[PDB]
Amino acid sequence: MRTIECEFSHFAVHPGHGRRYVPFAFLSTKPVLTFSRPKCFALYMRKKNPRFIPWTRTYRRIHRK
Amino acid sequence: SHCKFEHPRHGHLGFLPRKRSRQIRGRARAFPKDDATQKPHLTSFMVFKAGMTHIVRDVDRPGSKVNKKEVVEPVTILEAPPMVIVGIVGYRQTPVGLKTIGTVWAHHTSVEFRRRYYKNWKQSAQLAFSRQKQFANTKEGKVAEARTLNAFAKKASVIRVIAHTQLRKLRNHRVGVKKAHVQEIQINGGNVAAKIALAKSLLEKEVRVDSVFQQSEACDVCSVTKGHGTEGVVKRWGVACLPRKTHRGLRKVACIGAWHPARVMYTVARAGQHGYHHRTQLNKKIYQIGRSVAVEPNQATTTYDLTAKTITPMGGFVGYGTVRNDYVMLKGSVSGPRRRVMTLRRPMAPQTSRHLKEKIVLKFIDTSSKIGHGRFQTKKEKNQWFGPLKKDRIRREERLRK
Amino acid sequence: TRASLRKRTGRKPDAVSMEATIHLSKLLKKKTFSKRAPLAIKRIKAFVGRLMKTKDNRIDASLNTYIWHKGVKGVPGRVRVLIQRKSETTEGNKHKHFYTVISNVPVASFKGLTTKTVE
RNA sequence: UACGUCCCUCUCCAAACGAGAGAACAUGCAUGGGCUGGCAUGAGCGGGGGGCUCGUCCCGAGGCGCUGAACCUUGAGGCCUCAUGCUCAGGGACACA
RNA sequence: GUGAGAUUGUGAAGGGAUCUCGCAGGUAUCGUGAGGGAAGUAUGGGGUAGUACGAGAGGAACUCCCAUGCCGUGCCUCUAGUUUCUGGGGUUUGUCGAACGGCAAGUGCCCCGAAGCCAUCGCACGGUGGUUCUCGGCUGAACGCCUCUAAGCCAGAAGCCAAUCCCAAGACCAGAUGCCCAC
RNA sequence: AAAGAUUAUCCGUAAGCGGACGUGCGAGCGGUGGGUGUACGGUACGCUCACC
RNA sequence: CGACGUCGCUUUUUGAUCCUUCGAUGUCGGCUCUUCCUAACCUAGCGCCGCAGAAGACGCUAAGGGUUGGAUUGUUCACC
RNA sequence: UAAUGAGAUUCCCUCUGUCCCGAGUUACUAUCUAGCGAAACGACAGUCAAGGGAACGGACUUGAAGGGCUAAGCGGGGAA
RNA sequence: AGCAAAGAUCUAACGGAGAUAUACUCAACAUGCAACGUUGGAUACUGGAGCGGGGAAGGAUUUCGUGCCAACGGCACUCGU
Ligand SMILES: [Mg+2]
Ligand SMILES: [Mg+2]
Ligand SMILES: [Mg+2]
Ligand SMILES: [Mg+2]
Ligand SMILES: [Mg+2]
Ligand SMILES: [Mg+2]
Repeated sequence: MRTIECEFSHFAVHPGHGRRYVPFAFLSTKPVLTFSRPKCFALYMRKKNPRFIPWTRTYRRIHRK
Repeated sequence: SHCKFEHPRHGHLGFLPRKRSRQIRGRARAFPKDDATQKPHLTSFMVFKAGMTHIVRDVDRPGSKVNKKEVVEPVTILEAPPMVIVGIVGYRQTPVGLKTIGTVWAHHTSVEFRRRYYKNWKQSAQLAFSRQKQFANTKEGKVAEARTLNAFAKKASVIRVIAHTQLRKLRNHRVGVKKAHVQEIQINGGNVAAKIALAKSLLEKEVRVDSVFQQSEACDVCSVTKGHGTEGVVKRWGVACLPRKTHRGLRKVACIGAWHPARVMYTVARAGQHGYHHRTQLNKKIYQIGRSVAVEPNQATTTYDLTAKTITPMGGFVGYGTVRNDYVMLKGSVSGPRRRVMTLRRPMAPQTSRHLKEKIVLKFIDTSSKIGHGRFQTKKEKNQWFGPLKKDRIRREERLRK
Repeated sequence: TRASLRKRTGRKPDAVSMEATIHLSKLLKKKTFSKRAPLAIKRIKAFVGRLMKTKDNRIDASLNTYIWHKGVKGVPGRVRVLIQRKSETTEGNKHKHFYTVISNVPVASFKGLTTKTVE
């Protein structure tokens, strides 16, 4: 298949691993959002930015490189 | 008075008695029907369960909604070191049954074969197969070998060979047994003179799993269920649990019978042993007969997925270790926990349905971790997410300091 | 094998003393909270008892204080512990009596510590 | 008489207790290392709303840096022999009028 | 005959007779399979086909694929659930003088959480032969023709019986075997 | 269940037919011993003790 | 299909009785769970029709398997 | 008839393991040991099918089973 | 059957007959276990509507020291109303 990357943390979501999700306010480009953990979906529900969480790829590309 | 509404009864009544298995190993109670027009070949092989994982493959099924589309199927990994043949038995038909004529032995038996005869091998005299070894090459014993080989050719209709799992090539730390698992494998194909010549030729020689099965076939898996102790009626039989305000308890069967017949029946569900039962579970499609890591350092690599990786996941199969030998990979689940010996036997079902004739090509084998959530497929991918960490930058500081 | 290719000397003397870490979390996992410090004394008496081949094991209040210093359910994950084997027999016994006095070694970090014989 | 079996000891595919699978100087057990995962950046030290003192120096939640740090990781029982410790003629009972 | 015991109601060392049974098996593995159990059952779609049939209105079916409901046996890769790994952290009140480390609140509470267990809340699998009922027939008389029946045959139900499947020699297996002993 | 079921080595089929250590010293089929490579790591195959 | 008649089967109704129990057989309906029976609603084969097809009436062999979710009612029943 | 009610009833909102449909964890039991140690109950006892019988037998008639002894359950019988 | 409410005990030294109790050719584990009191130490609890300190009613020597363990204190006791 293909390796989707997570919406919150941009982890690697290899086939048969994550859990996809589609909200009522859906984007035309990303209708369905792929998540790798429940911890990724939990920080998506409380509406945290992907940056300011130190273990996501958004943080590690703006602070540490 | 009749039962007011109808449900189908709980539990298949043909798997009674639901008592513990008499032996831990899978044992075939019936081999496939002997086609004497075929070529002589073995019919079963013992493998050990080594966790499970999932794959990705595209589907050739014309008419289906998933035709030429990729599915994710769960597969179970079963490690298969080769079995060494040590004997040849032969059985003759009687109106009572099927009587054993005799057994020849191999003239050379393994330490772990004749370990099966001892409850304590290391604190023993270890002199089993020691007078048979020296009588077999006397004048009278070379006669008696050929005496009972001829008695196979006269009386036997069923020729079987005796193999054992060869556990020292299974370099596994958690399968703690050191004596070998012994079973009989039936020869099917040809006449009895053509079976014995295949039984003589592979005697004191190891037989490998890809000489018994092919890559995209099915098989039966005789195996013993994972044990769960004494369980009550809701866990064991699947009865409905009673309403919350019930006195003395919920997880019970309310009525265990009428006034008359004034006895409890065998059909009424009761509590007792759940698990550790023998099951045969036909039509387990095989997807990959693997090859040892000494031959193949790249086992899970596909044509369509060129990542150089083995079948063993990151951090090993949980509770098992590493698959160090040949392996078969079957679609779905097999009855039993990891580390348990299981018997792959050739099918008795007609293998003519179009689901079972289907040739399998894979596209992906999940080699991610089974501890936690699997995220990386190789350790090369975790060293590219994570750069040099702290423990790496002080190991690189000791390596410059020397 | 590997146990045959060992550089095995005779017995160690009757007064030997060694330091060892005992990972206590592997012995106290899902035990009831009101007895994790009572039966962590027993898991130390059994640890050094099948190690020094003794039935008399003495806890030597530095060690009793250490496994109880966080209450009955806050037993630490590890203790670095000092075994000392001795010999003292009541006059008239047909067999020789060994005892073990186990005490605390404070280390402040349990990483990189293996079993060593002291004195 | 011997082969042996069983108990005690160890392991957990088994398990209410028995029984079972095993092992019995064996990477067997113990601790450590590495892996694998979990959480989410440790103690300590150093350079922001405002507010004291006589440009400077102190009080101040928070923040930033060392720091994907610190800790935990098999244990009713994850992985690797990756290193070292520990064993020093295993002990009892039957087999045996 | 040879070994081993006992003759215990009134003191003791002796040794007569008599009675009781011991005098051959033990241990370990691979199988047999009588007998008993017993299971899978339904549905929709595709096309066949807008065809057969019919004035038109209307309107089929089998092979053959694809799925699914109910049930059954498992399983834990995924997803979901569960956490006394009180694992890591966060937070409140009290309390060790403060930080540190914690602790108390029958697991303080909140978030994430391995492993294990587990859900039609996920996943995998669920197969052969005959006998013969209804019945339709074939030859064929009784009854010089006729007739499925009287003799005899054919085909044949989700029934019934076996195969597979589960337990299995109090089904007492001179079934086979490894090693000791005893003849 | 074997076929002397009347004495006695087996093999293979009934008519046939293959050979079977010779006399304490020998030999033969053999279980375990010393040194320089072969088949799918360590077990086999080359070149002192029992039995005939 | 079948009046007038007539011969009967059934013991899931009720009446009639008073045999057993009053030094006690716990007296309804749900819920649960298993099994049985056939007078067969669905499913397997069928015959026959005032059976063209489609739906269906009647019958035969068969009880192997299946036979629900609800509103009201304490309800069996009833009723949507 | 406002206010009041551990009063009787009905609907709606929120709410949820009441349910679909169950699963998993905890403390305490059960369970195993050490010490201690009862009661209810007890004609005798205790495997069934049919027949008959005071017309629902553990014992009688004819059949069908049944080697002995145990541990944990369990609620069909003992018209317990 | 049970002796399952009222969180809970651990440690060392002494005391005590209550031990460290062994027919050989045995180094110890695998052949004397369990349980008692006191002081020290650790850990808890009650939490001032207290398992705190005094009175009535009721009891009438249960008070106190010293000995002591037959029976009693439903387990135990070297302790004891
Ligand atoms: Mg288990
Ligand atoms: Mg049968
Ligand atoms: Mg009032
Ligand atoms: Mg109790
Ligand atoms: Mg308090
Ligand atoms: Mg008492």
